[PDB]
Amino acid sequence: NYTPGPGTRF
Amino acid sequence: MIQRTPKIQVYSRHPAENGKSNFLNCYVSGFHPSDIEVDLLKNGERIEKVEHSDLSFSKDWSFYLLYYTEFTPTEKDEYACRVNHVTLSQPKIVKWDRDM
Amino acid sequence: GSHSMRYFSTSVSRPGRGEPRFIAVGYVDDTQFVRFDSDAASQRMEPRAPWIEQEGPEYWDEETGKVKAHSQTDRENLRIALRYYNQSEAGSHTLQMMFGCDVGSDGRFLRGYHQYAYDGKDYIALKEDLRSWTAADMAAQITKRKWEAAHVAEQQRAYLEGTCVDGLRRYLENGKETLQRTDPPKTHMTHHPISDHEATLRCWALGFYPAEITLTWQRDGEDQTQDTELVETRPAGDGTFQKWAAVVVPSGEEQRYTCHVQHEGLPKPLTLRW
Repeated sequence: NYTPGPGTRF
Repeated sequence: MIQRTPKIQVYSRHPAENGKSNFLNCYVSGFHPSDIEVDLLKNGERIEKVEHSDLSFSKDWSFYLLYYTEFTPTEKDEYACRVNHVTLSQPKIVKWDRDM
Repeated sequence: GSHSMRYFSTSVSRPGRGEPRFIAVGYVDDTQFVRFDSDAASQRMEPRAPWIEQEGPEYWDEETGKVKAHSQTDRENLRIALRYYNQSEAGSHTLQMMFGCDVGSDGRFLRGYHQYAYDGKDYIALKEDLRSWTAADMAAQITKRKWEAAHVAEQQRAYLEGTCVDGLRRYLENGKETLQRTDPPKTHMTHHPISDHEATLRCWALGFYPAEITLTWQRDGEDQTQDTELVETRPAGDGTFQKWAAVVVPSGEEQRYTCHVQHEGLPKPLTLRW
């Protein structure tokens, strides 16, 4: 299973 | 930025038996950046139906790829892979040796 | 033994030729099982192992959703990095990410990962405690402060000890004939005369799984590294791996040498003698 969101930007 | 030269191996899936179906592999590993070109060669000419694995990388972030084709080795047919990458001054050719 | 699940992603910018290409792959131990390529027509996560094909449509939708969102994030991250470093828009850059988890031999969580590299060098990584970050430079320090404020560590930790582990356990069971097998190395030796004075002994390991292996030459019991050639472990294409190790031997001294093989599929290390 892939990591869920949300992604946080650099 | 950073650059790493590919390690190149060309080899068969199974020990070579003349006249018997096999797979010819070219494994390129430990390189960076990811753009790389590989041909498999039969008697100096490009083999057409070459496939490759999905781009992946190792613990040190360096990339690796397997290029492969079905082939039938014979006593006299000459096989090779040819590799180009930004780190190489010219395409590098490595002849297939059934014993490495 | 222990097992791991890993996702590896690569984003490469291509100035003047459109948006960056994003490729992600998923692995259980040394077995690939999914891929996504932003350049491909499907625009879906795709199966790359037989045992994953039994997952239903909701799996494929949700996994595609997550990896597409990643692709967009890393596209943004490539732009952010350029600005942080004040690098030219005319140059191509690479952003790589790795995440996943290890479990032990009875399926308990062992370790989790979440890290990035920019142009082949570590940028930022979740430390083993899953509570704090290591930043490689002043640019990653900015990212570190942001991720600290946003509580990214605890969000990823919940994933890594929860969903990551559950999925890995599920895959290990569904692909148990594939994934929970060990394939011991088939071993042999070949001889190659160099001159009247020298010959090469090559020690082979073939058809083994997983890829982790050790091959050592000894002379008279002494660990021999001087005059040994060792190739990188290479995939056979059929799910198994190959490796060899060679030594140049004074003609007639072949019997002094032993090849030593260690692998998880071997109950005891092997010693081979010509």
